[PDB]
Amino acid sequence: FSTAEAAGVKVAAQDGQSPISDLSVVLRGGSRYATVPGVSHILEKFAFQNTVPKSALRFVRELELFGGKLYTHTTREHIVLRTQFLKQDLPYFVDAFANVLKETKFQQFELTERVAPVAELDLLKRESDPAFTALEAAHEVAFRTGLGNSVYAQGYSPVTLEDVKEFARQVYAKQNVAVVGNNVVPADLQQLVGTAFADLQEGSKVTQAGTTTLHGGEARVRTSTGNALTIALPIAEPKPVYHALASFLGGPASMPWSVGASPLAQATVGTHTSVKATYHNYGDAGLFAITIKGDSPAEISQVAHKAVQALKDTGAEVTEEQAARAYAKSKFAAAEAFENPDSSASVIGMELLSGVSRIAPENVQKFTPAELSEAAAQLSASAKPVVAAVGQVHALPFADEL
Amino acid sequence: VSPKTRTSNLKNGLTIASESNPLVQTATVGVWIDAGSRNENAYNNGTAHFFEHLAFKGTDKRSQHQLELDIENMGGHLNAYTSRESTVYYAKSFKDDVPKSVEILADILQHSKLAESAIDREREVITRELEEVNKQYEEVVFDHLHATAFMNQPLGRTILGPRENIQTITNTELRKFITENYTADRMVLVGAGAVDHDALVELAEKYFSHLPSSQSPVPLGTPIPNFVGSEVRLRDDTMPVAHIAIAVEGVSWTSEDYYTALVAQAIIGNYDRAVGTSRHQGSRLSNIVSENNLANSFQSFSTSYSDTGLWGIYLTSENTTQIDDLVHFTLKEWNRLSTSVSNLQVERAKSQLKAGLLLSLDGTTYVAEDIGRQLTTLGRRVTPAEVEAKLEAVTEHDVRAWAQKTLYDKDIALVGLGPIEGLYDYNRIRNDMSMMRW
Amino acid sequence: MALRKKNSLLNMANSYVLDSPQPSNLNYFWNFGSLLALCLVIQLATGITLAMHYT
Amino acid sequence: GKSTYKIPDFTPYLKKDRNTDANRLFSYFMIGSFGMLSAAGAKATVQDFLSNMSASADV
Amino acid sequence: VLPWSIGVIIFLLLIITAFMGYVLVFGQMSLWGATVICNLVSAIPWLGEDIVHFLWGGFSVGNPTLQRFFALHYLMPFVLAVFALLHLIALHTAGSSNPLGITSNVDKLSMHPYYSFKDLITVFAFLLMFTLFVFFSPDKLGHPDNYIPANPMVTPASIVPEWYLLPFYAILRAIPDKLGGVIAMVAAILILLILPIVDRSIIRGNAFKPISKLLFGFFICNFLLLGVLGQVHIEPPFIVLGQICTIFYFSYFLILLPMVSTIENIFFYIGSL
Amino acid sequence: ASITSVVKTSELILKSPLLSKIVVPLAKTYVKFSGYRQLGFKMNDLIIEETPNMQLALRRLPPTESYDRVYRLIRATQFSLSHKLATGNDITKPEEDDHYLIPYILDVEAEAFEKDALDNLEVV
Amino acid sequence: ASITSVVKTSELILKSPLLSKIVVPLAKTYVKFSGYRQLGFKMNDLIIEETPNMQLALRRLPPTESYDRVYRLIRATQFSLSHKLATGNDITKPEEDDHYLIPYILDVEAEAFEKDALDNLEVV
Ligand code: HEC
Ligand code: HEC
Ligand SMILES: CCCCCCCCCCCCO[C@@H]1O[C@H](CO)[C@@H](O[C@H]2O[C@H](CO)[C@@H](O)[C@H](O)[C@H]2O)[C@H](O)[C@H]1O
Ligand SMILES: CCCCCCCCCCCCO[C@@H]1O[C@H](CO)[C@@H](O[C@H]2O[C@H](CO)[C@@H](O)[C@H](O)[C@H]2O)[C@H](O)[C@H]1O
Repeated sequence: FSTAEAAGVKVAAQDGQSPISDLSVVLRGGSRYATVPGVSHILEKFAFQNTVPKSALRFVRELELFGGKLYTHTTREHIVLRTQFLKQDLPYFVDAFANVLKETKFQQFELTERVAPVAELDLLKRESDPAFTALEAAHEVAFRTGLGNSVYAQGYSPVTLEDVKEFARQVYAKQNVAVVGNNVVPADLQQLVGTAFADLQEGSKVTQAGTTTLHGGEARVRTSTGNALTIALPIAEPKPVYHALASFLGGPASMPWSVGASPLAQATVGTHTSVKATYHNYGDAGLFAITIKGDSPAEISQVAHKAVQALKDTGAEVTEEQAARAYAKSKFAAAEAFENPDSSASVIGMELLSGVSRIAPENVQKFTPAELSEAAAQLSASAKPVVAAVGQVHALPFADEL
Repeated sequence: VSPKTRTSNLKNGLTIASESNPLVQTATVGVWIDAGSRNENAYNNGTAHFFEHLAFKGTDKRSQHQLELDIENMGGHLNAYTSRESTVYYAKSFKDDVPKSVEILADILQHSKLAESAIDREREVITRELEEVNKQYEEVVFDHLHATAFMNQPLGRTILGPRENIQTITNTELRKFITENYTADRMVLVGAGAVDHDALVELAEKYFSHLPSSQSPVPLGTPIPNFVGSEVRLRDDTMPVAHIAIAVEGVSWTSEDYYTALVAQAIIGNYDRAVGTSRHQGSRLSNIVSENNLANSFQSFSTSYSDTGLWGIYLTSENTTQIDDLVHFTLKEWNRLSTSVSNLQVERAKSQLKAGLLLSLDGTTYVAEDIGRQLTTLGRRVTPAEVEAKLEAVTEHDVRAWAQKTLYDKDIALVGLGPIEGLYDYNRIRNDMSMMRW
Repeated sequence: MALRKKNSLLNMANSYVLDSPQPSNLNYFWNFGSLLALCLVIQLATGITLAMHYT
Repeated sequence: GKSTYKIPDFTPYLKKDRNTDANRLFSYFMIGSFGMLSAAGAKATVQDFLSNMSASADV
Repeated sequence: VLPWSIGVIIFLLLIITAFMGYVLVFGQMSLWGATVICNLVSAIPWLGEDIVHFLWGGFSVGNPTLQRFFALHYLMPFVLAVFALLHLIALHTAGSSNPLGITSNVDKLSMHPYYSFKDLITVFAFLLMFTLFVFFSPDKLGHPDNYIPANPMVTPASIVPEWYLLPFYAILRAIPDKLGGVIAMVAAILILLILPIVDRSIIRGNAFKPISKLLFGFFICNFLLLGVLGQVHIEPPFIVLGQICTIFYFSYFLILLPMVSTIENIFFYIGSL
Repeated sequence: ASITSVVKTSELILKSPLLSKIVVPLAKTYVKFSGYRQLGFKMNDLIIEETPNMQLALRRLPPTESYDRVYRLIRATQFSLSHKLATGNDITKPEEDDHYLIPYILDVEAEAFEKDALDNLEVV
Repeated sequence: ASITSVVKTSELILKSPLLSKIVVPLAKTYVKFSGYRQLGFKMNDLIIEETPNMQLALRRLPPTESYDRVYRLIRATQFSLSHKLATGNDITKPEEDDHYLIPYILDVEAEAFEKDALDNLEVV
């Protein structure tokens, strides 16, 4: 991805050999920047509504003539708006993104009838998975605000049209916009972005109101629709070793109808439970999480004990074999993330909008058994462990039990 | 313009097909087999699915545990699925982990233990799978749909097989199945992503050279299905959403009408209330359904097999007092493919498909699945230029002619699941397959 | 929504002669109702006609 | 008795040639014949009946 | 639109019912009216004459005609009552309109007791008018010729319909052609069916539309003039006047209402800016 | 007729100097003789609402505007049934006769008419 | 007549030795000739349910009993329309003809009749 600049907008493109181009606008407008709770989810869902040049309806009917597709999502860091189309139709898509950023009519009826209902269905679909709820709850405990803000709009805290219009006034600005083109000729994109995004405000860099503070604790989301438990450990200094540790501890199986050879996978034997270690770098803090879902609260509890033991055991000693297995699993994970268009866009988006140069999958560091065990030891000896339980919360573990 | 799909054979008759992409760092190699549940009889129905479980239960060299470790150490993953007509076993890995993955695949396919102890263990696992598919409503609906459309025929059997068979599958019949079916002339070794074709051909000569050939080598994608218009109702008043499928007999992979059926399907298209754009879609049925809140979703499908297909729509709705309207409106939109469609709808649908067929291929596993599917159903990979020409040849006249012979006044297979009290009886549904005004 | 259900007049017809939900096991002795309606129609048509010629 | 994917036996009733045009055509011939006689009977009924209104034999 | 359209058919049934009832007296007006009105059917091309003989049940209006009109006059009021009930059932979806032309959904009253007791006032007003005609002037609205027994030989001085059919008779006389005249006469009733289309106003009703109110006044008075011209002799200068009034009748539907309603739309918008 | 039609034609007239010079004073007198202000209505209260489009535009009014419309209709209905006219503050002054609904219905209709156009698009 | 009535009178007969000796064999043959078991019904499936009391008792059936009742009625309706009888396992055997509903309706009626009595109480 050749990084350049066109009329104050950072543009990154990589030409390829396919008939399919993906153009993604990455906005510095994720939930950690949200002025009011849920506004970044709402702004994402307000993309490709009525603009002054072109109605939502006309856009959709024309996008069907090109056979393009539209994908949007909100993270804690970004809003990503992606379009997938045939190579030749690039000018249309550039101009459509320009209309969205310059000329969205944020009309109250769109919010009431179109945007808000869809944002609510989006959330209900995600929450069908109790593990999603558990990991969301864990971020809320760990960070409180900023990273602790909910990503998604909730019913209890309503976003108004003034809220969304204000946030968009900050976000839709040259300083907060990056364009990423997969299988787009880089010289052609610079020319088009340079003409289309010339009239966009400059604005200023959107910032997190307040510094990231870490806290420990418990969250107990009582649902009737499945059981899960996250054990998170807030990290004050995000380091690349936690990727290797997440992949080492593992949890998912690498083979059908198997349990797996990872420590966390081996913790689930004899139970219909699944487990997954994940590490989330957010630049200035991180979260290392182990999430366990299952149907039985008794089995979840049983696994959760084994899971914390596994982390402590890792803090003791890692073998050379296990350290190499971690390097392999981690290189692979980095590669497939850079391939998946959703994650790809946000990776280069971070590079463009911040200045965190992307780590190529071929440059993923090999961590020795010493470095891995040291990282696991710091986690086992954290002053601020977080636990989010979801489901039959009366029967799930507590932080002081673990 | 995508890189060329290279294709080679071995001596035994194994096809090797590859499409390299120097932009990615991962590779998907795997084996596509022209064999699946359809190859069983009634006594060993469930064998193919049973084997898929045992393939990962240990080989003559590596034990179950060694297998697990070997794959974990590769870094990537292995995956498998058995359908009615097709079995796949693939391995996604890193670029330089391709020789390991080919070796593991060749091992689990040719040299599996199938130990009585593991047969006995999986026999419970698979028994439990019978009582948990129950939750996957779409799958429940489509499995009953095949059962009824192809009543007492091979395509009508499920993949899991009956409970009774699961209890009586022996290692002998497992062995017999994979010896008769997993032959070189029925198999394609596929690589997509960061693979060299010539490297993959060498790996095939190293691992898959001692594969048995079948006595009578037919071409890839070689097959008599007699559709039964019929209905299955699984009423469940406790469910909040009704799931309904309606299908007619569709087209096979090699039908002359294959593209005509795709264009017809695209005229009705899909709808989902949870997607933002769906309220704006051009499809007439989409507009009727969205304006009236008749459904949560619908998905048109055109499923093909070697000698038949099912073409139809799958609907989900919470509007339980207006199911009659939902079905009424849907069938009347089908009627118009026979009576009313013009260049307006046909050209719109063609435009949407010309991109759609190419868009779908957006990662190495999708590319591999495309190469594998096409090679095992058509015997060749169809280039985008040929596909563009086949689509361009579809006219409004072709769509009308096809609909009048396939849809108009034809028997349907109908499956309803959930609160379907308001779905009328077979006759009134089937009467909507024609228009008295035409 | 289907016209036969939407339009109030058509809906009254619909509710009696088309969508009307019936037990699925009525035997032929449930057919006298419609025969009585037929006799009543025949009597009306023939009766009105005889009235055109009767003094 | 238990599996709902095992369709009950319909062989006593299923026609082997069910998807053929000849099969449909036959049943439409029956429906059509019935419509034909109903049309011819209606015409005869209406013509004979309404003729009562034409000038009577005494006129 | 549906209660209105059914209404137009109720009005046609009433015309036929009352026409046939008038024949049953079998006085001179009964016979001669039946003769000339039934002869209009002879205008239907090709089969017209055959249809007339079929209606009459013979070669002229006589006993067969009288007996069949009795049977039909008995029946038609039942048909009329059914259609009257249908137009009400159709109306019940929207409810009654109101003299402001706005929604009433905001402020409803029970039909009883308020409209029940209000209907009593006009019932008693009606009964007073009824009483004055029935008891004190029973013959004022009638034609003396109907007290002469029907005589097919002697033709009365002037054969006119009952007063309520006179405007349609004037419209028929205005067109010189027989078939033309019949078409125009029927069109004068069926043209009511296009009001929903030709009225282009964004506002329902005339309470607030000064120009439409004036045009309505002229239309109503022209319909009364047509009525009067239906009973004059076919002589100058009433021949030309009949034609002008007929033109005005049709041009209300076809020209003036579409023009006036379009202009008032513009005046409401600009006038309130 | 559509509000769209009415609004477009009115704009053509207001543009032409000659046309406006002769039409605008007539329209003002027309409205004075109309006399809907004497029942405390605003012009837009009189537009026919029993239409899918108009129902949608009414739903999109801000709650305040909506509540006040309900009051005007009820008050006018009460004057009508009493055979009285508005007096004093109930009379709508020309400055209060604002087109509160026109923007809503024009947007509803814009979409409805775009939908009809796009349902007839022909790939070239 | 009320289920309560029927049940009380039956209990009077079953108490009297003489009465039971002559009535019980008749009742058994009556039921054999009745032939509801040949349609796979249980006796209680035939009780009239379009009464408030019976609606209440049916709502109080345990879900399993309720689901099975629905199946018996549907199956019997299909035999009726086909003019076939039950065969094999579909025939209700005398041991399966259990009074599943009687306890529920007797409780519903108990309360309904107590209510009527107490609505007519007179302080003495
Ligand atoms: C006028 C409309 C008319 C209607 C409607 C009518 N009828 Fe008649 N009916 C007549 C006339 C006229 C006669 C006498 C002429 C005759 O006997 O045929 C008559 C005669 C009869 C007779 C004696 C028949 C004879 O000649 O032996 C019977 C019985 C009878 N009607 C029964 C009925 C029944 C039952 C109905 C409806 C339920 C009915 N009618 C409806 C006009 C009518
Ligand atoms: C040509 C049209 C027409 C004719 C003729 C007609 N109606 Fe109406 N009628 C209507 C319409 C339209 C309405 C709805 C008017 C409204 O409330 O705004 C109506 C409403 C009514 C109502 C409701 C109360 C009212 O006066 O608004 C009654 C009662 C009524 N009609 C009775 C009859 C009867 C009885 C006849 C003749 C026997 C009849 N109508 C003939 C068109 C007609
Ligand atoms: C028999 C000849 C055909 C003409 C019809 C007979 C005329 C009698 C009709 C008027 C009597 C009122 O008829 C009444 O109408 C409404 C709607 O139409 C029906 O209402 C029924 O159907 C509608 C939809 O079909 C549902 O909203 C409703 O929940 C259901 O109860 C009543 O069940 C019926 O009793
Ligand atoms: C909208 C419907 C169309 C209008 C309907 C037309 C109404 C009546 C027109 C024909 C009535 C008289 O038409 C006449 O019918 C009678 C039978 O009824 C026929 O008469 C024929 O059959 C009768 C018995 O069936 C015999 O007595 C007679 O000897 C023989 O000629 C005539 O051949 C025909 O000319």
